Amino acid sequence: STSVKPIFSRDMNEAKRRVRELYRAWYREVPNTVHLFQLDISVKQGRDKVREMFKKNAHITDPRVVDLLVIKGKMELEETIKVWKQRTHVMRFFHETEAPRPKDFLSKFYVGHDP
Amino acid sequence: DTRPTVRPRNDVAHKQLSAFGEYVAEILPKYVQQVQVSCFNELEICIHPDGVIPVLTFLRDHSNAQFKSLADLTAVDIPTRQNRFEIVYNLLSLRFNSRIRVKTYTDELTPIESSVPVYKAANWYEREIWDMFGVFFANHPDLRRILTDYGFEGHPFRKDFPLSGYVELRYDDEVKRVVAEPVELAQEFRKFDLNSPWEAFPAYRQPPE
Amino acid sequence: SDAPPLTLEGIKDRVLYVLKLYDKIDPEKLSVNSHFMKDLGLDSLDQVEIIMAMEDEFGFEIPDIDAEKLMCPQEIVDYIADKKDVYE
Amino acid sequence: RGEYVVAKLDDLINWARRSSLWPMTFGLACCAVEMMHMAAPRYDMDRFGVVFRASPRQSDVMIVAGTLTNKMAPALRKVYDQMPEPRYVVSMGSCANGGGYYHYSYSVVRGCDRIVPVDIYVPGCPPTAEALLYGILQLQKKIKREKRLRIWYRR
Amino acid sequence: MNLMLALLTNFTLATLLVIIAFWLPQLNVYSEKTSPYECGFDPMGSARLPFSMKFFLVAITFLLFDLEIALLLPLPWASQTANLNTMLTMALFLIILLAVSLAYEWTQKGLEWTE
Ligand SMILES: COC1=C(OC)C(=O)C(C/C=C(\C)CC/C=C(/C)CC/C=C(/C)CC/C=C(/C)CC/C=C(/C)CC/C=C(/C)CC/C=C(/C)CC/C=C(/C)CC/C=C(\C)CCC=C(C)C)=C(C)C1=O
Ligand SMILES: CCCCCCCCCCCC(=O)OC[C@H](COP(=O)(O)OCC[N+](C)(C)C)OC(=O)CCCCCCCCCCC
Ligand code: SF4
Repeated sequence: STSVKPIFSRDMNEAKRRVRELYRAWYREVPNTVHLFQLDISVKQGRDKVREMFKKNAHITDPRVVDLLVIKGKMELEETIKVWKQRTHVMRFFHETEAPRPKDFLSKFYVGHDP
Repeated sequence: DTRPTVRPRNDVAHKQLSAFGEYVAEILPKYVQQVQVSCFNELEICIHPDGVIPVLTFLRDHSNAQFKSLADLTAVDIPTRQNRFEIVYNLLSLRFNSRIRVKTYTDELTPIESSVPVYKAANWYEREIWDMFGVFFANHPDLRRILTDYGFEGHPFRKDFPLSGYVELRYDDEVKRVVAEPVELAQEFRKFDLNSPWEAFPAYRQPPE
Repeated sequence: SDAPPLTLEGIKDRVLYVLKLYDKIDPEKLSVNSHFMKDLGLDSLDQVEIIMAMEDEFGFEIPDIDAEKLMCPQEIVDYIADKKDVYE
Repeated sequence: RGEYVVAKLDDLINWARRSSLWPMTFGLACCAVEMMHMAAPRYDMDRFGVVFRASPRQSDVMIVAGTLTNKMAPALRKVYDQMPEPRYVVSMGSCANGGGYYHYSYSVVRGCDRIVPVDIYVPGCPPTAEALLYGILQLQKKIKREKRLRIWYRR
Repeated sequence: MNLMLALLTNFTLATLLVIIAFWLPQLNVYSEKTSPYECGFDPMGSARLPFSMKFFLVAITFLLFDLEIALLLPLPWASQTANLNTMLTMALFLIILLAVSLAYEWTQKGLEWTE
C-alpha cells in the first residue's frame, strides 16, 4: 500500500529536473518551429504558448504523473523537430477558428443550458 | 461427438495443455499466479508484471517450449479492476504445433518492461498499446504514437474514451488550413440497450453479492 | 593572443546587460545582488530562461544541477568566473 | 454575333476538358480496388480519355476513393490545392461521402466534403466499377453544360 | 543562313507555345497551390541540401572515356591513308589501352557503387 513502481523519477525534486530540461528544449525549439513551418506568429507568441502549457499542470505533486507528462511532452517535441507535424498540427494550440465562448454566468445563461 | 450442431471436444489436447500448464508453473513459481485451460483448449498463464521477461524468455528458449513466434500482443481495459489494463501475449510454437497465452496487468502509471529484447515483433505492438491505451513500456527502443493523429490527445481504446472523441476536423477558408474544433454530430449516435433481463448461461453464474 | 581577456568587471557588465534585455525585469530595479525570486518577482521558469540567455551570451552549457542554484546576478558572475578560471 | 461565337468557343473548351479527364493516382481504401477494375479491360476507362497520372500538377480530377481519416485530411487538402484549375472532385463510396461504416469514429472525417468541394457523389460500399464509371460520365455531362465564356461575355 | 533560320524557327515556335500557356488560361494563384510537392506532407528540409553521388568514381571515368570518342571518331578518315600498317597498329593500340583501363577499374571494384 502506497509503495509503487516508479517510471523515471523517484521524487518530485528529481522529477522537476526533467520538467526544466524539457522546458529548455521547447524554449530553444520555438524559433526553429516558427521558421520551418512558416508560421505567421512571433517567437514570443510561441514561447508564451509553451509557458501556458507548462503552467497548466503546475499543481501536480505525483512524480509518476509528472514523468508521463514529460514523456508526452518529449513525444510532442520529437514530432515537431522532425516535421512529422504539419502547419495544421502546430496551430491547433492556438484555436484560431474557435469563437470565444462565454465565461460569466449571465453570458452562459443567454446562449444555452450548459453550466 | 455425434451431434451435428455441437462442437466436438478434443480431450487429448486438453490433458496435454493442462499438463504443460503445471510444468510452467513449477518452473516459474516466482511469477505464475494462475493457470487455466478453456473448454476449447487454449492455455492461459497469468503472471505477475515483474515476470514478463523471465516468463517469455523461458517460453521462447526452453527446449520443451520453443515458442519462437509472437502471434499478437494486445491490451484489454477493465475499469472495475484496480489494475484496469490486461496485457495479453499470444505465442506460437512451430516445433510443438501449440499455442499459449500469457497475461499480466498494470494501471495508468505503472510501467511494464518492454519485450523487444525477447521478441522483435513486440516493437510495434507495444507502440500500439501505448498509443491506444496509455500503458508505458520501459526501455522501449522508441515509444510514440503509431495509429493516432499527430498531437492527438487521449487514448481511444480506453472504455471511458467516447466513441466519437472530443475533436473533429474540417477545412477553414479564413486560415487556409485544416482546423480542429469540438465535436458536434448532425445525428447523435443512438445508444441501444440490447441486454436481455434473463440470464443466458447458468454455468457462468457468479455467486450472489 | 591579442583579444582582451575576461575580467570580473567584464563578466558583471555582460550579466547585468542580459538581465536588462529580459522583459519581465524592471531596468531601474535590478541590483547586482537582488534575488530573482524574492526581489524581481520572477518564477521558476523565468529563472530558466535567464540561464539560457547566459549560455547564449557566454557560449557554454550550464547543467540543471548547477543552474538551480544561480538565484541572483552575483551568483551567476561567480559561476561564470569559476568555470572560466577568471581569477582576476 | 458575339454571343454565337462565345457559345461555340465554350462548346470547344468544354469538349476538350471532358474528353481528356486525367484523374490523380489517389486511392485510400477498398473503394480504390473498384477503381482499379474501372481501369481493367472490361470497362477500360482509358477509352473514354480518362488516364491516371500520379502528379497532382498534371491531374484534372480527384477521386476520393476510400475512407478519409483525420491524419490523412491535411494531405488530401494539400494535393487538392496543388491541382491546377479547372479541377473537379469526385467522391466515391460511403466513407468518402459521409463517413459510411465509420461515421461515428474518433478518427474519421464525416465526409470528404468537409475538406474539399465535391462535384459528384458516387454511392455504394463500394460502388461497382460500372457505378463509378456512371459518375465519371455524369461529371462529363456537368462539364458539357458549363457557361464560363457566356457568363464572361455579359459581365 | 538556312541552319540559323531553322534554329530560330524551332526555338521561336517553342517560345510562342510557352507564352500562350501562361497568358491564355485563367489563373487562380495562392500560397498552398505553389508549395513544393512531397506526396501531400510538407517537405522535411530543403531540396538544395547535398545529395550524395554513389557513382562518383564512374562519373570521373566517364570524363576520361568520353575523350576516347574524340580520338576514335577520326578513324574512318584515318583508314584512307597510305600508311595502313602504322594506322591500324595505333588504332588497335589506342582501343586496347582504352580496354585495359576498363579492365583495371572493373577488377579493382571501381565500377561498384559505394554503399
Ligand atoms: C490493393 O491495395 C491497394 C493498392 O495496391 C495496388 C493501391 O495502390 C492503393 C492506392 C490506389 C491508387 C493510388 C489508384 C490505383 C488505380 C489504378 C487504375 C492503378 C491500377 C493499374 C494500372 C495499370 C492503371 C493505369 C496505369 C498504367 C501504367 C496503364 C498504361 C496505359 C496508359 C494509357 C498510361 C499512360 C500511357 C501512355 C502511352 C501516355 C498517355 C498519357 C497522356 C498524358 C496522354 C497524351 C499526352 C499529351 C501530353 C497530349 C498529346 C498531344 C500534345 C502534347 C500536343 C501535340 C499536338 C500539337 C498540335 C501541339 C490502394 C488504396 C490499395 O488498397
Ligand atoms: C497578342 C495580343 C493579344 C490581344 C488580346 C487577345 C485576347 C482578348 C481578345 C478579346 C477581344 C474582344 O473584345 O472580344 C470580346 C467581344 C465582345 O466585347 P464586349 O462584350 O464589349 O467585351 C467587354 C467585356 N465583357 C465581355 C466582360 C463585358 O466578343 C467577341 O465578339 C468575341 C469574343 C471571343 C474571342 C473571339 C476570337 C476567336 C478566336 C478563335 C481561336 C481558335
Ligand atoms: S465506402 Fe465501403 S468499400 Fe469504400 S472504403 Fe468505405 S468501407 Fe471500403
